[PDB]
Amino acid sequence: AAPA
Amino acid sequence: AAQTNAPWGLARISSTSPGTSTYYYDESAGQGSCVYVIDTGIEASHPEFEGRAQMVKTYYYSSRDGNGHGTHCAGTVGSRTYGVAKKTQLFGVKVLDDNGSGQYSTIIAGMDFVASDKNNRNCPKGVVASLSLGGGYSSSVNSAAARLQSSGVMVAVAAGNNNADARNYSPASEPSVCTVGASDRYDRRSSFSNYGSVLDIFGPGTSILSTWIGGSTRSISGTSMATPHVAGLAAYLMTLGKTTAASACRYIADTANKGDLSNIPFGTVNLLAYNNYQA
Ligand SMILES: [Ca+2]
Repeated sequence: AAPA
Repeated sequence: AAQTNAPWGLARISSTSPGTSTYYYDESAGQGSCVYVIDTGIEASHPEFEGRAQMVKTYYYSSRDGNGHGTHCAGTVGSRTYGVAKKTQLFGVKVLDDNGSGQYSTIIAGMDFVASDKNNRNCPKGVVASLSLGGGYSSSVNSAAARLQSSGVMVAVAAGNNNADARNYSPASEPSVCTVGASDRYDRRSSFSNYGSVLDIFGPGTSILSTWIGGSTRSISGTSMATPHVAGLAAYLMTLGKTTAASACRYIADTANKGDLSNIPFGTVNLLAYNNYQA
């Protein structure tokens, strides 16, 4: 994942 | 209580209409409840947290947010000035690195962690988890979120900023959780916001003022920003006794402002988080  | 000259998002959430400036809310302010922030960590010493925040777990070399993402989200949850539930407890879970990257096994580990850790916390009014991250579809990630939700925690997840159907992104695509889209000042779907039937509700995600690292503040945009408004809202309603972890997401949609959003494609809900406050 990655941040949103 | 009433917060004058509040950030637009907080105001929006306590109004039936866009364009106001006051944030009306009950003084109880989500006290007695807990919000897990699963991101880049929290800058716990930030004066805005008044000492109500703390890091509980890292998956890296440090427990500090050298990114900002998590600290921003936590603020929207329950910081004095910028948050929904001003008297809640915050716990930081660092699943993402300072570069904002994170492998799926770590995010799954962080979720199981939360489901266990909550048992040794004092959170009488309930527990919430706010997850402003995502990636491509993954069943294991989804299943991790489901487990979390089933364990008795209000799970709220960002829909993503691909301006696509969220069904191809995780954990946004897990139906059991509370997938949150983003909106702007003018009651428009944020242009980057993902959409689709799996969405449960919208919140303010464009140009949101919040806490930042080095005791600062910053405006940024995203479904990450919307997610916390909802988690903060659930925390808030839980302390008031209106709903429970299991049914919070449903409750929030039943009680939402309906039909006000624009740029909402067929098949997506037109539902805007709303606290229904009345003095
Ligand atoms: Ca759902």
